[PDB]
Amino acid sequence: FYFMNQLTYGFLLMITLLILFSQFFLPMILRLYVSRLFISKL
Amino acid sequence: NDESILLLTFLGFTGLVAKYLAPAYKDFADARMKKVSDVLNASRNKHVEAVKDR
Amino acid sequence: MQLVLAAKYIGAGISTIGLLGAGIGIAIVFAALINGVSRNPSIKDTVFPMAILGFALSEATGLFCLMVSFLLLF
Amino acid sequence: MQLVLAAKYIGAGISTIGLLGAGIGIAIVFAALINGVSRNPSIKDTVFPMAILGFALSEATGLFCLMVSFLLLF
Amino acid sequence: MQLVLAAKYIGAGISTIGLLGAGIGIAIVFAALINGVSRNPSIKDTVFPMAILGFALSEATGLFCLMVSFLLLF
Amino acid sequence: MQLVLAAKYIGAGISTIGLLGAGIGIAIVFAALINGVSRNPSIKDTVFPMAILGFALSEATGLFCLMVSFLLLF
Amino acid sequence: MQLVLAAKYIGAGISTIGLLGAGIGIAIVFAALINGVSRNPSIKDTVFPMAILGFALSEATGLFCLMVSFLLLFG
Amino acid sequence: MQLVLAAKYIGAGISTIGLLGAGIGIAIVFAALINGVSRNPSIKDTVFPMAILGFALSEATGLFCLMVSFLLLFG
Amino acid sequence: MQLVLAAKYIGAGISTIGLLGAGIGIAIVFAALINGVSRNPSIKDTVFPMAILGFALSEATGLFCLMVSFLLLF
Amino acid sequence: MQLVLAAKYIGAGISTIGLLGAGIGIAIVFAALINGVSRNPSIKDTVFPMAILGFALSEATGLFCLMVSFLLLF
Amino acid sequence: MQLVLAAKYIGAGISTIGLLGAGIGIAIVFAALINGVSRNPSIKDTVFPMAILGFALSEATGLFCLMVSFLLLF
Amino acid sequence: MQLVLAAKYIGAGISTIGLLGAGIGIAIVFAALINGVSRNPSIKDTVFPMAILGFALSEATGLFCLMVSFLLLF
Amino acid sequence: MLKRFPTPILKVYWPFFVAGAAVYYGMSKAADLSSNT
Amino acid sequence: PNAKRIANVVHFYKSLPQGPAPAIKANTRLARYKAKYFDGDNASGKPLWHFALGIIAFGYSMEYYFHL
Amino acid sequence: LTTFSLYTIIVLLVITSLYTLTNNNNKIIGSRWLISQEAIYDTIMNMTKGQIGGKNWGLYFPMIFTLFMFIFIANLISMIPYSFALSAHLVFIISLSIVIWLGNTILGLYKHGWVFFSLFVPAGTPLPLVPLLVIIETLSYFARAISLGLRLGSNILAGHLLMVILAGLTFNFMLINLFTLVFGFVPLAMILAIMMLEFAIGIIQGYVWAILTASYLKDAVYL
Amino acid sequence: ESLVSKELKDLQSTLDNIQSARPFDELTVDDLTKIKPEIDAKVEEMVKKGKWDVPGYKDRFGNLNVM
Repeated sequence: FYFMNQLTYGFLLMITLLILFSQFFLPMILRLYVSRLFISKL
Repeated sequence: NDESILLLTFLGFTGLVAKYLAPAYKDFADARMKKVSDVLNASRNKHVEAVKDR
Repeated sequence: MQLVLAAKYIGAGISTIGLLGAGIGIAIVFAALINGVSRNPSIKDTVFPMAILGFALSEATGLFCLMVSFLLLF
Repeated sequence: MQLVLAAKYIGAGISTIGLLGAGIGIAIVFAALINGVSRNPSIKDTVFPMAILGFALSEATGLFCLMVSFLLLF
Repeated sequence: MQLVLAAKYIGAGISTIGLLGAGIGIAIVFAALINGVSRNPSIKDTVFPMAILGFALSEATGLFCLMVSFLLLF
Repeated sequence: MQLVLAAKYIGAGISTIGLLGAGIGIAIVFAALINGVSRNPSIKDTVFPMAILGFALSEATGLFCLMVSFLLLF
Repeated sequence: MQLVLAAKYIGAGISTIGLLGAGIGIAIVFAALINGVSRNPSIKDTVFPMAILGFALSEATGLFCLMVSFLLLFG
Repeated sequence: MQLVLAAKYIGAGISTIGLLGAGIGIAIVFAALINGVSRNPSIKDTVFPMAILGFALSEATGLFCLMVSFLLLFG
Repeated sequence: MQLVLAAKYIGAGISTIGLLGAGIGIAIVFAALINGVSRNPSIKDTVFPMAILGFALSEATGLFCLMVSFLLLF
Repeated sequence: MQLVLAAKYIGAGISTIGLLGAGIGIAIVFAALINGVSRNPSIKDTVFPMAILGFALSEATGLFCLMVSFLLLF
Repeated sequence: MQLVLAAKYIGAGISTIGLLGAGIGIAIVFAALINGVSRNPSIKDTVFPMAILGFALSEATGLFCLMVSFLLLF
Repeated sequence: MQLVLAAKYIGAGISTIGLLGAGIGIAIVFAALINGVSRNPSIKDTVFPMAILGFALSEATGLFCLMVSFLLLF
Repeated sequence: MLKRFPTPILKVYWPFFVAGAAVYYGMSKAADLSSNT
Repeated sequence: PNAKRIANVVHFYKSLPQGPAPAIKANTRLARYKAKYFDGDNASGKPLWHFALGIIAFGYSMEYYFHL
Repeated sequence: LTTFSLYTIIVLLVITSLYTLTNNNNKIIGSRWLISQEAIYDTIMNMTKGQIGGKNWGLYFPMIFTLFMFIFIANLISMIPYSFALSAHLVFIISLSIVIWLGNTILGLYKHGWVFFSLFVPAGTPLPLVPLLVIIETLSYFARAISLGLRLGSNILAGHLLMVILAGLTFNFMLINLFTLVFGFVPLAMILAIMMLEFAIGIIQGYVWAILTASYLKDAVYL
Repeated sequence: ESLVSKELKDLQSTLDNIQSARPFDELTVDDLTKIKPEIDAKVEEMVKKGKWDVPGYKDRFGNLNVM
C-alpha cells in the first residue's frame, strides 16, 4: 500500500503552519490588544 | 447523474444560516464592535476632563 | 419445506422475550403511582385515570409484540 | 423428518427470559411500597388496593410469561 | 433451496426484541409524571400534553422495530 | 436420538438465564427495606413481614423459571 | 448463491437490537423534562427546546442502526 | 456420540452464566446498607442481620443452577 | 466464495448493536443537564461546555462500532 | 477426528460474561461507600471492616465465573 | 480450508458489543459532573482534573475491545 | 483439522462482552467521588485514596479480558 | 505586510521536532518491501 | 499625579488630525479582495457562500477529468 | 504525479490569507469578519488557562492553537461533497497523534526523568496497591495514543459514509414512480436533519481535541 | 513663582487637538508604533516569557468567548 505518501507532507504541513501561527499570524492580534491597553490607561 | 442529490442536500442548510442564523452572528457582533468603539471614546473624554484640572 | 417448520418454532419463542417491555413498563406505572400518593394523599384522582393511560401505553407495545408468533403459524 | 421438528423443544428454553425480570418488574412496586409507607405509616391501608391489586395489573403481562413455552411443549 | 424462505421466520422473531425499548421506555415518561405532580399538583394542564408528545415520539420507535417484522409480509 | 433427543441439553442452557431477574427481586425489596427503616425506625416489624412476601412473590418467577430446565431431566 | 441472499436476509433482525437504546434514550431525556418543570413553571420554555436538541442526537444512534439493516436489506 | 458431549461442553457455558443476578444483587443490598448506616449508626446491629438475611437470600439465584452444572463432569 | 462472504454480512448486523449505549450515553448527559438548569438557572453559561465535551467523548466511543462493521461491510 | 475439543474453545468465552455482575458488583460497594461517607466522614472508621465483609462476598461470584471458565485447563 | 476465514471475523464482529462499558462508562461520570458543579459552582477547577483522570481510565479501559477485533482482522 | 482455530476465534472474541461491566464499573466509582466531593471539597485529601482502592481489589480480576481470550492461543 | 517576532520555538518544541523524525523513520522499516501483498 | 498628565501630551498631539487618506485608492489586485464584500455595510452570508460554490465545481470536475 | 494532496495546500491557504480579509489594514476596531477570529482566539486562551495555570503556561500555547485550527477546518471537506476526504485518510491523523503521545514523555525526559515513574497513583498507597494497578493505568498510557486520533477519524468519515449510503436509498426511492412520493417527505430534509449535526459535530470534534491535548500536558509538565 | 506659567498652551494646544481633531476610531494601529515604540517593546518581553494573557483587559472589556 501507500500509507507513506501523504504522510511525507502530512505532518510536514504542521511544522510550517505552526510557524505561521507562532511567529506571524497569532501575535498580530496581541498588538491589537495592547494598543487597546495603551488607549485604556493612555 | 446518479448522485444528483449530493449538492442538493444543503439547499436549505445553506438557507438555514442565511435565514435563521444570519442575525444570530451578524447582529451578535455589531454591538460588540459598538462596545469597543465608544468605551475607548468615553474614556478618552475622561482624558479631556483630566487635562482640565492642571 | 423441512427446516422452515423449525424456524417458525424457534423464532416464535424469541418473540416473547420482547414482552419484557410490557412487563417492566407495567411496573413503574405503579412504582411511581404510590410514592406520589404517599406525599400527597388527598390529591389522587388526577393521576389514577392517566395511570391506566400509561398502562395502556405500555401494554400496547407488548400486545404489538407477542402475537407475531401466531401471525402466520397455521 | 427428525432434525427439524425436534426444535420445538429447543426454542422452548429461550422463552424463560420473557418478562422474568421480576426484579426489574414485580419487585420495584414493592420497593415503592415500603418507600412510601415509611414516609406516611398511616397510609398503608390505601396503597395495598393499588399495589398488590396493581401487581396483577402488571402481571397481566406476566400471565403469558411461559404460556408460549408449554403450549409448544406438551 | 429451502433456506432463503426459512430465514423469514428466524429473521423476524429475533427482530422483535427491541420492541421492549418503547416498553420500558414509554412508561418512564409516565413514571416521571405520577411523582412529578406529587410535589406540585397545580401545573398539570400544560405539562401533561407535552408528555403525550414524549408518549408519541418514543412510540414511533415502538413501531419501527416491528416495521421490519411486517416487511416479512413483503 | 443422537441428533433429535440429544439436542435438548442446549435448550436447558437458555432456560437457566431467566434467573438474572430473579436475583434482583430478592435484592431490591431488601434494598428498599434498609432505607425504609432509615427515616422511620418504628415501622420496623410491620414492614419486615410485609416485605418478606416480596421475597416470596418476586422469586415465584425465579422458581417457575427452571421447572422447564428440569422438565428435560426428570 | 442463495446463501448470500440468505446472509443479506438473516442480518436485519440481528442489527435491530441496537434500536432499544433509542427506544429509551428519548424517554430518559423526557424523564428529566416533567420533573424539570415541576420545580419551577417559569423555566418551561428555556429547557423545553434545548433538551429536544438534547433528544435529537439520541435518535441518530437509532437512525444509525436502521440504515445498517436497510443496506443489509436492499442489494 | 460425543456430539451431545460437545453440547454439554458449551451447555456448561450457558449453565451458570446467570450470576449477574447474584453479582449485582449481592452488592446492591450492601449499597443500601452502607448508605443506610451512613445516615444513622443506630441500626448497626438491627439490619446487619437483616441485610445478612438479604445476603444469603440473594444467592438463591447463585447456587441454584450449579448443582447439576458442577455435577455434569462425572455424571 | 460466498460461503465465507456469508458471515461478513451477519457480522456487520450483530456488530452495530453495541451502540445502543451510544443513544443512552448521549442521554444522561442531558437528563443530568436540566437538573442543573432547574436547580441553578444562572449556571447555564458555564455548565453547557462541560456536557458538550461530555457526550462527544461518549457517542464517538459508541461510534467505534460501525467503524468496525464498515470494514466488515466493505 | 476433528471433534477432539470441538465445542470447548467457544463455550469458555460465552461463560465468562459473568464478570459484568462481578464488575459493577465490585463498584457500587465502593460507590455507595464514598457518597455515604461524604454525608458523614466520622463513620469511615466502622465501614473499614464493612468494606471487608461487603466486597469479599461481592466477588465470591468472581471466583465462580472463572472456575467454570477453567473447564479447559485441567 | 478457507471456510474458517469466515469464523475469523464473525468472532471479531461480535467483539464490538463490549463497547457499552465505555458507552455508559463515560456518560454517567459526565452526568455526575454536570450536576455536581451545579450544586456548588466554585469547585469547577478541582473536580475537572478529577474527571479526566476518571475519564481516561474508563473509555480506554473500554477501548481494547478494539484491539481484539484488529488483531483478529489482521 | 482446520476447525480447531475456528472454534477458538468465536470464543476469544466473545470473551470481550465480559468486560462490559468492567467498563461501567469504573463509571459509578468515579461518579460518586465527584458527587461525594462535590458538597464536601475538604474530603478529597482523605477519600480519593478510597476511590482508587476500588480498582486494585476490583479490576485485578475484573480485567481478565485477553487473559481468557488469547491465553490458549500459544 | 506582517511583523516577525523572535518567539521561542526550538527550545520548547524540540521533543516534537525530534518525534517527527521518530515516526518517519519507522515507516522506512515498514514501507520498504513489506507493502507488496 | 503629574506623570500620567504628561504621558499623554505626546501621543494625544502627534497623531493624525482628521482620519484622512482613506487608502481605498490602492487597487492593484492586492486590496481588490475586500472593497467588494468586506466593507462594513452589508454583512450577509456572502464570502463564505462563494467559497463553497467553487470547490463543488473543483470537486465535480476532477472526476469529470478522471473517469466521466 | 501526486493524486492525493490536491487540497492540503488549501488548508494553509485559508490562513496564510486569513490576514488578507480579516485584518482591515490594521484597524483597532476589528470588524465583523475579524471579531470571530479574536472570538475563536480567547476560546483557547480560557481553557488552557484553567487547567494548566502555572508559571510555565503559555509556552506550548501556539502548538495547542495550531492543532485546533488545523482540524477545525477539517469540516470543509465534510461538506464539499465531491471529494474523498482528508480526515477520512485516518492513517495521518493516528500518526499525527503518535507524536503528541510520546512527545510529552520525551518532554518529560530532560525536564523530569527519573521522577516520571510517578504515574502510579497521585495519592497514598500501601504495598499491594501499586504494582498491579500500574499496568491498569499505563493501559491508559500506551493506548493513550490511539484513543485520540481515532476518535476524530471515526466521527467525521460518517459525514460522507452515513450520508452516501442514503444516496443509494433515496435516489432508488425516486426512480420507481411519480406517485411514489407518498408517506409525507422522507427522501427530503429528514436527511438534512441528519447532515447538520455531523456538520456541528465537526465543530465540537475540533474543540474536544483542544481540551483533550490540554489535559495530557498538564501532568507531563507539572509535578 | 511663575515657573509653570509658560506651560499655558501645551495643554491648550491639546484641547484644540480634541474638539475637532479626534479620529480615534478610523485610524489604525501601526501609526501608534510610529508614535510610541514602547507598545511593541513590552510585546517582545511578553512573548518570550509566554504572557499572552494581557492583564487589565477583562476589567474594561469582555472575554468574547463562548463561555
